[PDB]
Amino acid sequence: LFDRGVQMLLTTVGAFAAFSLMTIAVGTDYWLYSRGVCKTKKKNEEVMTHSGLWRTCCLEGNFKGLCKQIDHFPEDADYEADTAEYFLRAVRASSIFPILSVILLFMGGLCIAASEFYKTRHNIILSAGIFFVSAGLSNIIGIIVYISANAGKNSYSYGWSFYFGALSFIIAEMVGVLAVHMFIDRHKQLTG
Amino acid sequence: KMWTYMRSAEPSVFVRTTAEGVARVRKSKGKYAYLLESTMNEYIEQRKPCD
Repeated sequence: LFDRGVQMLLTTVGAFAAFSLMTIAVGTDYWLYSRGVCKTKKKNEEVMTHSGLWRTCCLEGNFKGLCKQIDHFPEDADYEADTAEYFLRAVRASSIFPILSVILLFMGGLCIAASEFYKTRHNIILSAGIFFVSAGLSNIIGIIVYISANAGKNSYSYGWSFYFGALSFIIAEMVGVLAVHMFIDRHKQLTG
Repeated sequence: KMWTYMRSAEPSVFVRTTAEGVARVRKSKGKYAYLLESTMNEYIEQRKPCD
């Protein structure tokens, strides 16, 4: 890729766009459409549940904004403690993977600020690519566990903050490609 | 041992009808096992909600 003068702006604006989209998605208490309830006892019978991983809500009910935070409930003959079931519940009952992706991408933002502070450290921008890829992995694994639980039919449909979270992965890959161009430029500078 | 439990467990585990035993099982989410004639058991299993 040419235009190395603009590539620093293009990568930083892409990274900031990804960070804003991801943080809005994780802050938002809903991700994608489904049917169910807003809050248990549109409360019991019928509403579009605007599902989400960390928090969940609803849209176009007789009432709106009565959102909910994830919890768990018992089932017949238990089986809650099973090696698969307890694993799935312990994963699903936490905001781990999206908020870790947020933290990694924000530290990617703090990393690229080392283009101006602690300047001329060259290959240190290596850490940006690590942050982009690890944020991507955390995002995709979060979406995988989210959909894998949520898809159990409840007529799900994809929503705005979902589109933000998913798009942030592709943005993070394109930003990563530019960050690798930045790194290998710093490498060619170090080797002359 | 099961008799020693049933003769000592409380609230009284025994039921006056199969309908009551079924109710106690369903309320208990299977934490209560009702002991009954096989004809009753395999009747009820065929009756919805068939849980």
